[PDB]
Amino acid sequence: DSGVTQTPKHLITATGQRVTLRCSPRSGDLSVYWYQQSLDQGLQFLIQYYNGEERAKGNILERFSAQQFPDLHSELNLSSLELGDSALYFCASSVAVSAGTYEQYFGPGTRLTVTEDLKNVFPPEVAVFEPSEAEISHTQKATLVCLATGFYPDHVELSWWVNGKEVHSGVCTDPQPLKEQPALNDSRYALSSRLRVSATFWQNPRNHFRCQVQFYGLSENDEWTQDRAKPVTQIVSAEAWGRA
Amino acid sequence: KTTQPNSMESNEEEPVHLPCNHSTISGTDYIHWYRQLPSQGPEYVIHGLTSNVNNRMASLAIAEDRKSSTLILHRATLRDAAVYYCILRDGRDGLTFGKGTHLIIQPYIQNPDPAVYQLVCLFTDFDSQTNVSDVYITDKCVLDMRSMDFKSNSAVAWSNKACANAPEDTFFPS
Ligand SMILES: OC[C@H]1O[C@@](CO)(O[C@H]2O[C@H](CO)[C@@H](O)[C@H](O)[C@H]2O)[C@@H](O)[C@@H]1O
Repeated sequence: DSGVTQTPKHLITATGQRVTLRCSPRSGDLSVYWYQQSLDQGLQFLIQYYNGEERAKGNILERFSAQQFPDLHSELNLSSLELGDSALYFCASSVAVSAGTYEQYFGPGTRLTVTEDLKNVFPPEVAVFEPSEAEISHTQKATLVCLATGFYPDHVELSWWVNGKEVHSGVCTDPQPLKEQPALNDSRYALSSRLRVSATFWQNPRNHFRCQVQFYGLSENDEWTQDRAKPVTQIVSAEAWGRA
Repeated sequence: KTTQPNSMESNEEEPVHLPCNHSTISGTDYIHWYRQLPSQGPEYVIHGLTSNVNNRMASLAIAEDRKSSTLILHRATLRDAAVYYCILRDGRDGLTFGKGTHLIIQPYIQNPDPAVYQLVCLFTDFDSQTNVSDVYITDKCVLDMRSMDFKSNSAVAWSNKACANAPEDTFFPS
C-alpha cells in the first residue's frame, strides 16, 4: 500500500457546507502535500507543509485551510462548498522539503461530492443477467452481465464472487459509469460489468455467481427525513446459480 | 517544464517506450515519473538524473544531453494502461503534474467472432478496429482469461421501451 492514509474515502455534502479532510502521512516523512483533481482540472497542486511549517503555496482558494499538526498529520478544510469543488482530493508525503532527491507518495484519496440537495443521493439497483443460450451454441462460452443501476453519485466499486471466492480473471467493467438523463445536472448513473466463464462452468449448478457493488452513500451523521429508506453507504448484491 | 505526447497506444506483451522532452535546462533537475490507473490516485514509478536507472516498476533511459528521457515498461499488459507523467523535480511551486500520456493497451485478439446476444443485449468478440437518447450503451471493455489465454471485447446495450440495432457479419439468432 501507498503508506499514506486518508480519511474519509467517501464524502458528500450540500452546497456551502464545511468539511475537513484528514491525512496521516507516511510514518517517516515530514512533508505533506495536497492536490485537487477534477475531470476538467487534472492533477492540480494546492499546498505543502514541511515539518509543521508552510512551504509551497498553490491554488488553495481562500475557502481552503491547510494545517500540518505537530504529529506530522495534516487537515485540509474546504469551506463554503461550491458545486465546482466536487473533485478527487489527494494527500501526499515526502522525506525532505524538496521532492528532488527523495520522492512523493500519494494516499488513495478523498472523493468530495458537493450536491444541491442530499435528496440527490441514491443507492444502486443491481441485477445480474444470466448468459444467452446462444453464446453457448456459438462460442461454447458464457457471459454473465451485471447491471448496477440508478445511483448518485458514482461512488461505486463492483466485484465478482464465484463459489464464495473473489474473481479478478474473466472480469470486465466500464471505467466510466453511464449517465441516465445526460441532460440533468444531477443525473443518476448506471454501471455494467461482465464475467465470462467457460460453457461447462455455467452448465454446473454447483457454481454460484455474485455481483456485488459497494456504494459510498450518505453518512450515519447526515440528517434524513424522507419516507423512502436512507441512501447510506452500503453494499447491494445479486446472486446467480448455474443453469444446466 | 516537460512535454510528452497526449495519448499513445501500444500492444500487450511488448516493451513500451514513453518519450518525454525537457529541452528546458534540466540542470540539477531530477526526471520523475508517476502513473495513474483507471479510477485511482497517482503512484510513483521511477526517477533519474545523469544515468540510466532500474527498478521493479520500469527502466529509465536518459539522453546523453539529458534533453529527452524514456520511460520503459519492460513488458506491457492491459494492467499497465495508465496516465504517465514526466515531471522535473529539483530544489525548494514546482510540485505540479502535467497532462502526461494517456497510455492505452490493446489485446492480440486472434479470432474475432462478432455476435450480439440477448441476455438487455450484449455485443462481444469483435476487433479493435470497431468502436461504439432513448437507449443506454456502454463503452467497450476487454476481459482476459487466465488459463484460457483469451481476451474478449464486449460492450453492453440496454433500454426501457426488444433487441434493436446497436460491426461486420455479426450473429443475430432468432
Ligand atoms: O530547431 C530544431 C529542433 O530540433 C530538436 C528538437 O528536439 O532536435 C534535438 O532533439 C533532441 C532533444 O531531446 C536533442 O538532444 C538533439 O541533439 C537534437 O537533434 C532541437 O535541437 C531543436 O529545438
